[PDB]
Amino acid sequence: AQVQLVESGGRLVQAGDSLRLSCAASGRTFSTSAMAWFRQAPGREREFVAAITWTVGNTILGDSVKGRFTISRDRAKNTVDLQMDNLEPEDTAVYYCSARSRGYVLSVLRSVDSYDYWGQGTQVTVS
Amino acid sequence: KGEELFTGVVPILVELDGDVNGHKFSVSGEGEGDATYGKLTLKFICTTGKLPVPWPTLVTTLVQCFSRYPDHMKQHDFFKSAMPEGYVQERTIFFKDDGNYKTRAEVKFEGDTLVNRIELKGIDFKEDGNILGHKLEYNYNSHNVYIMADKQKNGIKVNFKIRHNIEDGSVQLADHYQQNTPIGDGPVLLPDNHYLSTQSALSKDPNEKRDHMVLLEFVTAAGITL
Repeated sequence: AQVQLVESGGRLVQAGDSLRLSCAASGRTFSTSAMAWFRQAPGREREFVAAITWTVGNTILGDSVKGRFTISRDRAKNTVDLQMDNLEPEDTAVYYCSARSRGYVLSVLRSVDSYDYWGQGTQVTVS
Repeated sequence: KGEELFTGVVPILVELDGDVNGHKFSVSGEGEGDATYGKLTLKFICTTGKLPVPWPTLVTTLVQCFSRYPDHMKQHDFFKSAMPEGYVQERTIFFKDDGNYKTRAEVKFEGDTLVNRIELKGIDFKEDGNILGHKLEYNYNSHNVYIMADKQKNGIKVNFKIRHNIEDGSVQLADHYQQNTPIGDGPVLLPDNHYLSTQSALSKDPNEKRDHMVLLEFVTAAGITL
Protein backbone atom coordinates (compact mmCIF):
# COMPACT_ATOMS: atom_id res chain seq x y z
CA ALA A 1 0.00 0.00 0.00
CA GLN A 2 2.38 2.67 1.29
CA VAL A 3 5.55 0.76 0.34
CA GLN A 4 6.32 -1.08 -2.90
CA LEU A 5 8.94 -3.85 -2.98
CA VAL A 6 10.66 -5.13 -6.14
CA GLU A 7 12.91 -8.19 -5.87
CA SER A 8 15.56 -9.09 -8.43
CA GLY A 9 18.46 -11.48 -8.96
CA GLY A 10 16.86 -14.91 -9.14
CA ARG A 11 18.09 -17.39 -11.74
CA LEU A 12 19.19 -21.00 -12.23
CA VAL A 13 22.47 -22.03 -10.61
CA GLN A 14 24.18 -25.29 -9.65
CA ALA A 15 24.80 -26.74 -6.20
CA GLY A 16 27.76 -24.99 -4.62
CA ASP A 17 27.27 -21.72 -6.49
CA SER A 18 26.73 -18.28 -4.94
CA LEU A 19 23.86 -15.95 -5.84
CA ARG A 20 22.95 -12.46 -4.62
CA LEU A 21 19.38 -11.18 -4.48
CA SER A 22 18.29 -7.59 -3.95
CA CYS A 23 15.04 -5.77 -3.25
CA ALA A 24 14.31 -2.10 -3.92
CA ALA A 25 11.79 -0.42 -1.63
CA SER A 26 9.97 2.74 -2.64
CA GLY A 27 7.15 4.91 -1.48
CA ARG A 28 6.97 5.84 2.18
CA THR A 29 10.31 4.42 3.18
CA PHE A 30 10.80 6.85 6.08
CA SER A 31 8.69 4.56 8.30
CA THR A 32 10.53 1.26 7.62
CA SER A 33 11.55 -0.55 10.81
CA ALA A 34 12.68 -3.94 9.42
CA MET A 35 12.91 -5.86 6.16
CA ALA A 36 13.14 -9.61 5.62
CA TRP A 37 13.39 -12.42 3.11
CA PHE A 38 11.09 -15.45 2.99
CA ARG A 39 11.00 -18.30 0.50
CA GLN A 40 8.30 -20.64 -0.76
CA ALA A 41 9.37 -23.97 -2.23
CA PRO A 42 6.99 -26.23 -4.15
CA GLY A 43 4.35 -27.57 -1.80
CA ARG A 44 5.79 -25.88 1.29
CA GLU A 45 4.70 -22.91 3.35
CA ARG A 46 6.53 -19.62 3.17
CA GLU A 47 9.70 -20.15 5.22
CA PHE A 48 11.68 -17.51 7.10
CA VAL A 49 15.14 -16.88 5.64
CA ALA A 50 16.55 -13.69 7.16
CA ALA A 51 15.56 -10.36 8.72
CA ILE A 52 17.39 -7.08 9.33
CA THR A 53 16.51 -4.26 11.71
CA TRP A 54 16.44 -1.03 9.80
CA THR A 55 18.15 1.56 12.01
CA VAL A 56 21.03 -0.49 13.41
CA GLY A 57 21.15 -3.36 10.94
CA ASN A 58 20.95 -6.23 13.42
CA THR A 59 20.45 -9.52 11.57
CA ILE A 60 18.52 -12.73 12.18
CA LEU A 61 19.18 -15.85 10.08
CA GLY A 62 16.98 -18.91 9.81
CA ASP A 63 18.47 -22.13 11.14
CA SER A 64 18.56 -23.84 7.72
CA VAL A 65 20.47 -21.00 6.02
CA LYS A 66 22.47 -19.81 9.03
CA GLY A 67 26.14 -19.59 8.15
CA ARG A 68 25.67 -19.59 4.36
CA PHE A 69 23.38 -16.59 3.77
CA THR A 70 24.07 -12.95 4.67
CA ILE A 71 21.47 -10.16 4.80
CA SER A 72 22.45 -6.50 4.48
CA ARG A 73 20.70 -3.22 3.75
CA ASP A 74 21.39 0.29 2.47
CA ARG A 75 19.19 2.96 4.04
CA ALA A 76 20.13 5.71 1.60
CA LYS A 77 19.26 3.53 -1.41
CA ASN A 78 16.36 1.78 0.37
CA THR A 79 17.63 -1.64 -0.67
CA VAL A 80 18.05 -4.95 1.14
CA ASP A 81 20.31 -7.72 -0.23
CA LEU A 82 20.56 -11.46 0.39
CA GLN A 83 23.94 -13.04 -0.34
CA MET A 84 23.53 -16.81 -0.77
CA ASP A 85 26.69 -18.92 -0.71
CA ASN A 86 27.13 -22.70 -0.99
CA LEU A 87 23.67 -23.15 -2.47
CA GLU A 88 21.91 -26.51 -2.37
CA PRO A 89 19.00 -27.99 -4.36
CA GLU A 90 16.83 -27.62 -1.24
CA ASP A 91 17.27 -23.84 -1.58
CA THR A 92 15.11 -23.80 -4.75
CA ALA A 93 12.11 -21.54 -4.13
CA VAL A 94 10.49 -18.24 -4.94
CA TYR A 95 12.20 -15.69 -2.69
CA TYR A 96 9.97 -12.90 -1.37
CA CYS A 97 11.07 -9.71 0.37
CA SER A 98 8.87 -8.14 3.05
CA ALA A 99 8.83 -4.88 5.01
CA ARG A 100 7.48 -3.70 8.37
CA SER A 101 6.85 -0.17 9.68
CA ARG A 102 5.45 -0.99 13.11
CA GLY A 103 7.99 -1.35 15.89
CA TYR A 104 8.62 -4.78 17.33
CA VAL A 105 10.52 -7.03 19.67
CA LEU A 106 12.94 -9.26 17.78
CA SER A 107 11.08 -12.53 18.38
CA VAL A 108 8.23 -11.63 16.01
CA LEU A 109 10.42 -10.97 12.96
CA ARG A 110 10.54 -14.68 12.09
CA SER A 111 6.78 -14.84 11.45
CA VAL A 112 5.24 -14.38 8.01
CA ASP A 113 2.37 -12.51 9.69
CA SER A 114 4.65 -9.78 11.09
CA TYR A 115 5.20 -7.82 7.88
CA ASP A 116 3.15 -4.98 6.41
CA TYR A 117 4.28 -5.11 2.75
CA TRP A 118 5.39 -7.82 0.33
CA GLY A 119 7.05 -8.07 -3.07
CA GLN A 120 6.10 -10.29 -6.00
CA GLY A 121 9.09 -12.61 -5.57
CA THR A 122 12.07 -13.79 -7.61
CA GLN A 123 12.68 -17.40 -8.68
CA VAL A 124 15.82 -19.21 -7.50
CA THR A 125 16.57 -22.68 -8.84
CA VAL A 126 19.52 -24.80 -7.69
CA SER A 127 20.34 -27.93 -9.68
CA LYS B 1 25.26 -3.44 -12.45
CA GLY B 2 28.15 -2.75 -14.76
CA GLU B 3 26.54 -4.57 -17.70
CA GLU B 4 24.28 -1.54 -18.16
CA LEU B 5 27.30 0.60 -19.09
CA PHE B 6 27.76 -1.41 -22.31
CA THR B 7 24.31 -1.26 -23.94
CA GLY B 8 25.54 1.25 -26.55
CA VAL B 9 28.72 2.42 -28.29
CA VAL B 10 31.45 3.21 -25.76
CA PRO B 11 34.56 5.32 -26.53
CA ILE B 12 37.90 3.66 -25.74
CA LEU B 13 41.39 4.96 -24.93
CA VAL B 14 44.49 2.73 -24.69
CA GLU B 15 47.97 3.60 -23.40
CA LEU B 16 50.91 1.16 -23.36
CA ASP B 17 54.44 1.71 -22.02
CA GLY B 18 56.77 -1.09 -23.07
CA ASP B 19 60.34 -2.30 -22.66
CA VAL B 20 61.44 -5.37 -24.65
CA ASN B 21 65.10 -6.38 -24.31
CA GLY B 22 65.83 -2.79 -23.29
CA HIS B 23 64.04 -1.24 -26.29
CA LYS B 24 61.57 1.25 -24.82
CA PHE B 25 58.44 2.31 -26.68
CA SER B 26 54.97 3.76 -26.12
CA VAL B 27 51.68 3.11 -27.92
CA SER B 28 48.43 5.07 -27.75
CA GLY B 29 45.10 3.93 -29.13
CA GLU B 30 41.57 5.21 -29.51
CA GLY B 31 38.28 3.98 -30.90
CA GLU B 32 35.02 2.49 -29.69
CA GLY B 33 33.40 -0.73 -28.56
CA ASP B 34 29.89 -2.12 -28.96
CA ALA B 35 29.34 -5.15 -26.72
CA THR B 36 25.84 -5.60 -28.12
CA TYR B 37 27.56 -6.94 -31.26
CA GLY B 38 30.88 -7.87 -29.65
CA LYS B 39 32.71 -5.41 -31.90
CA LEU B 40 35.82 -3.29 -31.36
CA THR B 41 37.25 -0.66 -33.73
CA LEU B 42 40.62 0.81 -32.68
CA LYS B 43 43.59 2.64 -34.18
CA PHE B 44 46.98 2.45 -32.44
CA ILE B 45 50.04 4.64 -32.94
CA CYS B 46 53.61 4.09 -31.79
CA THR B 47 54.35 7.52 -30.33
CA THR B 48 58.10 6.86 -29.97
CA GLY B 49 58.85 6.13 -33.64
CA LYS B 50 59.34 2.60 -34.96
CA LEU B 51 57.73 -0.16 -32.93
CA PRO B 52 60.59 -2.51 -31.92
CA VAL B 53 58.35 -5.62 -31.98
CA PRO B 54 55.75 -6.70 -34.55
CA TRP B 55 52.31 -5.17 -34.11
CA PRO B 56 50.58 -8.59 -34.00
CA THR B 57 52.54 -9.54 -30.87
CA LEU B 58 50.82 -6.65 -29.00
CA VAL B 59 47.22 -7.37 -30.02
CA THR B 60 46.23 -9.36 -26.93
CA THR B 61 47.81 -6.80 -24.63
CA LEU B 62 46.15 -3.81 -26.31
CA VAL B 63 39.32 -4.90 -23.32
CA GLN B 64 37.39 -8.16 -23.01
CA CYS B 65 34.53 -6.27 -21.37
CA PHE B 66 33.36 -5.65 -24.97
CA SER B 67 32.69 -9.33 -25.60
CA ARG B 68 29.13 -10.19 -26.57
CA TYR B 69 27.62 -12.50 -23.95
CA PRO B 70 24.43 -14.22 -25.18
CA ASP B 71 21.37 -13.78 -23.00
CA HIS B 72 21.65 -17.26 -21.48
CA MET B 73 25.27 -16.53 -20.45
CA LYS B 74 25.10 -12.98 -19.10
CA GLN B 75 25.49 -14.18 -15.51
CA HIS B 76 29.01 -15.37 -16.49
CA ASP B 77 30.33 -11.96 -17.64
CA PHE B 78 32.92 -11.07 -15.01
CA PHE B 79 34.46 -8.29 -17.08
CA LYS B 80 31.42 -6.01 -17.16
CA SER B 81 30.41 -6.84 -13.58
CA ALA B 82 33.65 -5.24 -12.35
CA MET B 83 32.69 -1.91 -13.98
CA PRO B 84 32.87 1.01 -13.62
CA GLU B 85 35.47 0.51 -10.88
CA GLY B 86 37.40 -1.83 -13.17
CA TYR B 87 39.79 -4.75 -13.06
CA VAL B 88 43.50 -5.47 -13.11
CA GLN B 89 44.56 -7.72 -16.00
CA GLU B 90 47.96 -9.43 -15.70
CA ARG B 91 49.62 -11.80 -18.16
CA THR B 92 52.75 -13.78 -18.88
CA ILE B 93 53.09 -14.55 -22.60
CA PHE B 94 55.64 -17.18 -23.65
CA PHE B 95 56.76 -17.05 -27.29
CA LYS B 96 57.82 -20.57 -28.25
CA ASP B 97 61.59 -20.86 -28.67
CA ASP B 98 61.95 -17.16 -27.79
CA GLY B 99 61.37 -14.63 -25.00
CA ASN B 100 58.37 -13.64 -22.88
CA TYR B 101 56.18 -10.63 -22.19
CA LYS B 102 54.97 -9.73 -18.69
CA THR B 103 52.05 -7.29 -18.61
CA ARG B 104 49.98 -5.47 -16.01
CA ALA B 105 46.99 -3.36 -17.05
CA GLU B 106 44.12 -1.54 -15.39
CA VAL B 107 40.82 -1.40 -17.31
CA LYS B 108 38.25 1.04 -15.93
CA PHE B 109 35.82 3.81 -16.81
CA GLU B 110 36.73 7.48 -16.51
CA GLY B 111 33.24 8.84 -17.11
CA ASP B 112 31.91 7.76 -20.50
CA THR B 113 35.29 6.43 -21.69
CA LEU B 114 36.69 2.93 -21.12
CA VAL B 115 40.43 3.25 -20.47
CA ASN B 116 43.02 0.45 -20.79
CA ARG B 117 46.44 1.46 -19.35
CA ILE B 118 49.25 -1.09 -19.60
CA GLU B 119 52.87 -1.68 -18.61
CA LEU B 120 54.78 -4.37 -20.54
CA LYS B 121 58.25 -5.83 -19.94
CA GLY B 122 59.79 -8.32 -22.38
CA ILE B 123 63.03 -10.23 -21.85
CA ASP B 124 65.10 -13.13 -23.23
CA PHE B 125 64.24 -12.41 -26.88
CA LYS B 126 66.54 -13.50 -29.68
CA GLU B 127 67.91 -10.56 -31.64
CA ASP B 128 67.45 -12.58 -34.86
CA GLY B 129 64.23 -14.35 -33.83
CA ASN B 130 60.76 -13.84 -35.24
CA ILE B 131 59.90 -11.03 -32.82
CA LEU B 132 62.96 -8.77 -32.76
CA GLY B 133 63.63 -9.77 -36.38
CA HIS B 134 60.15 -8.70 -37.57
CA LYS B 135 59.36 -11.98 -39.32
CA LEU B 136 55.64 -12.14 -38.46
CA GLU B 137 53.03 -11.58 -41.15
CA TYR B 138 50.83 -8.52 -40.56
CA ASN B 139 47.62 -10.43 -39.85
CA TYR B 140 45.77 -12.37 -37.18
CA ASN B 141 43.78 -15.59 -36.81
CA SER B 142 40.80 -16.80 -34.76
CA HIS B 143 41.28 -18.12 -31.23
CA ASN B 144 39.30 -19.46 -28.29
CA VAL B 145 39.99 -17.77 -24.93
CA TYR B 146 39.29 -20.13 -22.01
CA ILE B 147 37.93 -18.65 -18.79
CA MET B 148 37.50 -20.15 -15.35
CA ALA B 149 36.62 -18.66 -11.99
CA ASP B 150 39.28 -17.93 -9.36
CA LYS B 151 37.19 -17.74 -6.20
CA GLN B 152 40.05 -17.07 -3.78
CA LYS B 153 40.89 -13.88 -5.70
CA ASN B 154 37.27 -13.00 -6.56
CA GLY B 155 38.25 -12.98 -10.23
CA ILE B 156 39.10 -15.22 -13.17
CA LYS B 157 41.96 -17.22 -14.66
CA VAL B 158 42.32 -17.22 -18.44
CA ASN B 159 44.47 -19.25 -20.83
CA PHE B 160 44.89 -19.52 -24.59
CA LYS B 161 47.53 -19.96 -27.30
CA ILE B 162 47.94 -17.47 -30.17
CA ARG B 163 49.07 -18.66 -33.62
CA HIS B 164 51.25 -16.01 -35.30
CA ASN B 165 51.89 -16.76 -38.96
CA ILE B 166 55.54 -16.35 -40.02
CA GLU B 167 56.70 -15.16 -43.42
CA ASP B 168 58.37 -18.51 -44.24
CA GLY B 169 55.11 -20.44 -43.77
CA SER B 170 55.77 -21.60 -40.21
CA VAL B 171 53.73 -20.61 -37.15
CA GLN B 172 54.98 -18.95 -33.96
CA LEU B 173 52.96 -19.89 -30.88
CA ALA B 174 52.44 -17.51 -27.95
CA ASP B 175 51.23 -19.22 -24.76
CA HIS B 176 49.09 -16.81 -22.71
CA TYR B 177 48.55 -17.04 -18.94
CA GLN B 178 46.18 -14.40 -17.58
CA GLN B 179 44.55 -13.33 -14.30
CA ASN B 180 41.88 -10.66 -13.76
CA THR B 181 40.91 -9.23 -10.37
CA PRO B 182 38.44 -6.47 -9.49
CA ILE B 183 39.70 -3.06 -8.43
CA GLY B 184 36.61 -2.27 -6.37
CA ASP B 185 34.98 -4.16 -3.53
CA GLY B 186 31.44 -4.32 -4.94
CA PRO B 187 29.74 -7.55 -6.02
CA VAL B 188 31.10 -9.24 -9.14
CA LEU B 189 30.04 -12.29 -11.17
CA LEU B 190 32.22 -15.42 -11.04
CA PRO B 191 31.65 -17.58 -14.13
CA ASP B 192 31.28 -21.22 -14.91
CA ASN B 193 33.89 -22.47 -17.36
CA HIS B 194 33.39 -21.04 -20.86
CA TYR B 195 35.37 -19.38 -23.65
CA LEU B 196 35.40 -16.31 -25.86
CA SER B 197 35.40 -16.96 -29.60
CA THR B 198 37.71 -14.17 -30.74
CA GLN B 199 38.50 -12.86 -34.24
CA SER B 200 40.79 -9.98 -35.16
CA ALA B 201 41.67 -8.24 -38.44
CA LEU B 202 44.61 -5.84 -38.84
CA SER B 203 44.90 -3.08 -41.44
CA LYS B 204 46.61 0.21 -42.25
CA ASP B 205 45.40 3.77 -42.71
CA PRO B 206 47.05 4.78 -46.01
CA ASN B 207 47.06 8.43 -44.85
CA GLU B 208 48.90 7.66 -41.57
CA LYS B 209 52.65 8.27 -41.77
CA ARG B 210 53.43 7.07 -38.23
CA ASP B 211 53.96 3.42 -37.34
CA HIS B 212 50.43 2.26 -36.56
CA MET B 213 47.84 -0.52 -36.50
CA VAL B 214 44.15 -0.39 -37.38
CA LEU B 215 42.34 -3.21 -35.57
CA LEU B 216 38.83 -4.65 -35.83
CA GLU B 217 37.69 -7.36 -33.42
CA PHE B 218 34.60 -9.55 -33.08
CA VAL B 219 34.21 -11.49 -29.81
CA THR B 220 31.33 -13.67 -28.62
CA ALA B 221 31.17 -15.81 -25.49
CA ALA B 222 30.27 -19.47 -25.89
CA GLY B 223 30.67 -22.92 -24.37
CA ILE B 224 27.58 -23.06 -22.14
CA THR B 225 24.59 -24.78 -23.72
CA LEU B 226 22.17 -23.33 -21.15
